Amino acid sequence: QWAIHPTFNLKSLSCSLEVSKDSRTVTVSHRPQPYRWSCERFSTSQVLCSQALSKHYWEVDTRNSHWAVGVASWEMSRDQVLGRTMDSCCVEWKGTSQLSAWHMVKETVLRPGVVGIWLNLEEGKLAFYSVDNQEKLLYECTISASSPLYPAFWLYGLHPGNYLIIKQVKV
Amino acid sequence: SPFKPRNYQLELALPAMKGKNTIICAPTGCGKTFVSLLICEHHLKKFPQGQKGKVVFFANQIPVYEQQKSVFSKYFERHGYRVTGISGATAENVPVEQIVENNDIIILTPQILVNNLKKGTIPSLSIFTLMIFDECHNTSKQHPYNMIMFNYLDQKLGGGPLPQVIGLTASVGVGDAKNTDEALDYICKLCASLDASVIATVKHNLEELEQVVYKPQKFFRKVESRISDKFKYIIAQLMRDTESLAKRICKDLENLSQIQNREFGTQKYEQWIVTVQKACMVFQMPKDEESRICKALFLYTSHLRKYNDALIISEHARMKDALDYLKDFFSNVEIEQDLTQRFEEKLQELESVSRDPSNENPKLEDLCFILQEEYHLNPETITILFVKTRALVDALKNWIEGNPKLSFLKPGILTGRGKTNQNTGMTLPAQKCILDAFKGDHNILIATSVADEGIDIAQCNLVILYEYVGNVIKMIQTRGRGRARGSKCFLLTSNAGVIEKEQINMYKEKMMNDSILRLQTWDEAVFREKILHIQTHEKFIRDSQEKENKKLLCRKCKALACYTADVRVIEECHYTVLGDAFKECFVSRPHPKPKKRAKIFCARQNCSHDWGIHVKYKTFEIPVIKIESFVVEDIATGVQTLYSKWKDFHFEKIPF
RNA sequence: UCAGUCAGUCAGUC
RNA sequence: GACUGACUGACUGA
Ligand SMILES: Nc1ncnc2c1ncn2[C@@H]1O[C@H](COP(=O)(O)OP(=O)(O)O)[C@@H](O)[C@H]1O
Ligand code: ALF
Ligand SMILES: [Mg+2]
Ligand SMILES: [Zn+2]
Repeated sequence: QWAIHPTFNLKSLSCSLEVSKDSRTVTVSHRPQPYRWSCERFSTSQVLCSQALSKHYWEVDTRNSHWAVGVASWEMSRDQVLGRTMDSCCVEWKGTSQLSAWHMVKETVLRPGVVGIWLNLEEGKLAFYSVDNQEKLLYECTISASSPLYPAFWLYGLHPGNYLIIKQVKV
Repeated sequence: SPFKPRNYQLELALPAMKGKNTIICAPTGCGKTFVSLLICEHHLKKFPQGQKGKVVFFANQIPVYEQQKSVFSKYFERHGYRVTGISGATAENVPVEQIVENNDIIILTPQILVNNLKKGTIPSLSIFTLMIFDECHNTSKQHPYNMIMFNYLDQKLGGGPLPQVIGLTASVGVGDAKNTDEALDYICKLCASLDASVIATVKHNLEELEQVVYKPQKFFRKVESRISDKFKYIIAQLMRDTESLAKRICKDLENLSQIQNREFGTQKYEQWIVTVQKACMVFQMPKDEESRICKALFLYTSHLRKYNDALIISEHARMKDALDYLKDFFSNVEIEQDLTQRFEEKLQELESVSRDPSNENPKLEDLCFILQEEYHLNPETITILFVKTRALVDALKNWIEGNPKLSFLKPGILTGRGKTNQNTGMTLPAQKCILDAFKGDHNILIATSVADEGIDIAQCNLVILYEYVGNVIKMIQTRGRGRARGSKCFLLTSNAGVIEKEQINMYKEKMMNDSILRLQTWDEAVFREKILHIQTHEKFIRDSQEKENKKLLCRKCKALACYTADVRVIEECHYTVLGDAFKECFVSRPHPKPKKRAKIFCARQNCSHDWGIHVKYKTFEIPVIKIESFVVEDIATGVQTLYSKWKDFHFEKIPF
């Protein structure tokens, strides 16, 4: 009911990463893709959505390596890594096959699955849910940033052919 | 002691425990050093009471020598056998004749053994009773390993006891082979060189060898060159201006050199410029007017070449480095003021473009991207970064130190002992300090070639090659640095030719690992017969294959420096001149640039070219010279030729 | 067959 | 720590 469909923007796309015409598929290119040089570009294999959010839930499927999904806002610096600077709250799948959460630049460790983000700044509540065959509960915390928040993603860029896409389930 | 030998390690020693000269081949990361230890321990215990046996271990690179020496010392400390080492670093070494006899296990760097053999302090190689070579692949051509083996073979074929010979290698190499037959040709010739008889490789226990040893994956990164570069445009225009000035004064510049279709950024252009230097320098006239011509051509060519070197350095490093190179040359270093103005005319534009970040060198940007992603993936990793030349080591060190993006990295250096072209490398305690530090705070190593052939820095998860290529032997040794499992190698380059070369090298490696499986099926005595044939033939070939007052002028201003009949070599290496006239033919700098002793410089204020330096011998300090700075002209005839090193030139040498 | 860069190694004088 | 000499291999090019 409160579900929305965020759409990747070409605004922040990283050179290495690539996007599809439908603008709901994000993958890693086989070769670098030229793009305009600006301080806006991440310079790291990450991406930021454009649906500015100031009751929003969205589901990203992680089937088809290492992925980070989260929420960050426009203040975040491009060169810093997603989830490790202050403004950004993310869930990452480490390289040691463990699932960890980075909130308020604090490490917090905790089997993978397709995951969502559910945010309501109306009470300053941020929640993740890993939904596959069952409504499993993942790490949930409290965090409020003054600026409106954007969905965000990080996809391991050295290994071609891993893609992350967005699923708009319906009531 | 606590090490428990693995199965294949026991398998790889039997052919050598039996006493046959052998060659041991296994992938990188196998326990070759441990295997050598087992062979040596079993060979040492065999001798009966009253007779003891010496073992020798060679190793051609100093860091490798220290690592191997330490391993041997620790292992045989308990048993009580006494190990030692002789190298170039040892100072006022006690007589080698005595040190060899005192100690049982001797670790050398082979050029020492060749020195002593030729001098006559060690009479005959019969003293030793085991030789171990840590790169069997180097024994060929005229490498010092092969000169030791030449002496050995000459002793055996003609007409005492002769020592066993082992070799360890991870890749025997294919030489110039194009098909499997040529590979077999080369491999058999290698085996013949060191009196081989058996090649031993893991066959029975291959299943285990796969689980413990990990083959790192390989990847290729091709980088787009810049769409448009301002630095290249400006410097090339300057080069063309200088080239036109060069064109004017001499009637013909193109004829002097056959090289054609020159491009500004290549090495071909460097060859052209140098050949033009060395051709103009020999132009002669029938005799003061041409001095201006020679001086002018010297200056135009020199500055042209220096701009060329700037362009190359700019290609492989950050632009600031090239600008620094040029600025330093002009600071240090008539026509000169003309070209000084011509550079200062544009210098502000170069400074502007240097600091605009959007023109950052794309290769270095890719290096930053790859390092950042890899270190983000696994926070605990250690990287080795291989670079061709020594200048690039310092450039990359600066780049890592002051880049905001790559904070995690904490670099270290590693180069070779010798000091060359105004850069001086590490000393042995420094190398030991770096390597033991990796055992720590450092997280990335910057190496030249010396860190191949087994540095054994465990827990490496990333090898990065910065336009590094070579014959397949080098590829295997370089890709094998990453001892830790999960490791990767990235070949990072901009030229498509290099990307092609690495693919053909991988194919060559597959061909080699086939042509060494083939050679294991022959009978056990056909090998010995054909090896003896090759040895004898090559011995015949090698044995029979061997059996005044010229004026010296200045390379730049052509003034009568000295005469050959007034140069007396001192102690057979330093060269010096005598006489009051020569003391008037140069003017020592009152405060020399290094200061750290005074240099020499041409007497005239017109010309200031590096004649030599001043050094102190016993009571009296003498002036020494470098032949690179003179031109020889015959006393009667007018002939002129250029000698890069003293050895080519032949005069009536007379001791001091 | 001749050239030019590069990287390793040894010797001698301070 | 910096000075001068030799040795070897690899990569280019003509
Ligand atoms: N029996 C063993 N058990 C565990 N590790 C071993 C054993 N033998 C050797 N190694 C490890 O293998 C490493 C690499 O061996 P090394 O001889 O350097 O390979 P290479 O053939 O490249 O020289 C050594 O540092 C050693 O620590
Ligand atoms: F002997 Al190795 F890597 F081949 F140390
Ligand atoms: Mg080894
Ligand atoms: Zn002069």
